[PDB]
Amino acid sequence: STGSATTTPIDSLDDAYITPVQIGTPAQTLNLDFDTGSSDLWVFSSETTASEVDGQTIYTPSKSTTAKLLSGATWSISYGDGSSSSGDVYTDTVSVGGLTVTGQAVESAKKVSSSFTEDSTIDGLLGLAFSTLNTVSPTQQKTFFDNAKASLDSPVFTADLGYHAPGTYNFGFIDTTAYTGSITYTAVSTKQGFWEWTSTGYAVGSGTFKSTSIDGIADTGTTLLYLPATVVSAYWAQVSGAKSSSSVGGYVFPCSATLPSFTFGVGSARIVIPGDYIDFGPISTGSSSCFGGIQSSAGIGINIFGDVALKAAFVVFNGATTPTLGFASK
Ligand SMILES: COc1ccc([C@H](N)c2nccn2C)cc1
Repeated sequence: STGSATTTPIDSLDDAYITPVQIGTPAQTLNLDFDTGSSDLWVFSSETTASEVDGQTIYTPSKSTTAKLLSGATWSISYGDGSSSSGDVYTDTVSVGGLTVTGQAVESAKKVSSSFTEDSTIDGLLGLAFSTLNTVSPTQQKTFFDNAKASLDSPVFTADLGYHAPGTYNFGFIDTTAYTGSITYTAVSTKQGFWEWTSTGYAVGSGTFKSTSIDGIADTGTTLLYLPATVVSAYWAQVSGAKSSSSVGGYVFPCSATLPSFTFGVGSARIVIPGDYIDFGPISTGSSSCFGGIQSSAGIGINIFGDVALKAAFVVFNGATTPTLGFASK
């Protein structure tokens, strides 16, 4: 089998992407944030504290003839940005772009933190990291991809995120019309539960490529590109007036600037992030200070190839017995 679903930016900055997902019988369609950096499929629901729901579409398990309480199971997750959610668990039928999984753990939120409440466009998350990170207790649950994998034509999914435009998540096949050139594959470590890989270096604008190993994760659920402070300083030094602001929480730059591109290495191949992808707009409405899309990972503890990087590529998440990651230009 295969599935194919369009993913759409939630706002004009590409702060995140939502993909429609059918849950239950009859189907309840929720718009979920597909997140290769976590491993829980959780939704706003009829159980979510009413004051914490503000415009989201909710899953109502009592209206699904295929929903079953997973008795005794609870979940609780805290994300790198400080947001969090928790609740109980149902199993139900879940379909993405025509690909159906029966018995999928659907984690129903009883509580969500303020950042989730305040984002009316995201009805929940669909985790696509390794199932060893799933938070359900006392019986850990499998991701949608892990449950689908044996049925898929090929044990893979692909992320093709758009810049200011819709893109695509495919399951079970590589669309050879969706990228240019060849796909370069690179090794993955699953030891931390992430799609963790090592970039071979970087360049800033038209500058010379610096060969250096950068270990990080491919994370569709993180907006920005977080890299070591040395790399990030070298980037922003090429932008007149750019500076790290402790009050704002990162690098800012004059909104009047034209940003240079940023290139990262995948083996001997190179992915170029255009400068415009690195502009996240005014720090507050009407400000002439703009927020940078490349930020330091110092204090996170891991480098993160988030949407800024991944949307410059066609990315293959290869879940074969030995997982790997592929990147192509597009
Ligand atoms: C301080 O300046 C900022 C802060 C945030 C954004 C943007 N709306 C966003 N939401 C989630 C992630 N990002 C980048 C843009 C400028």
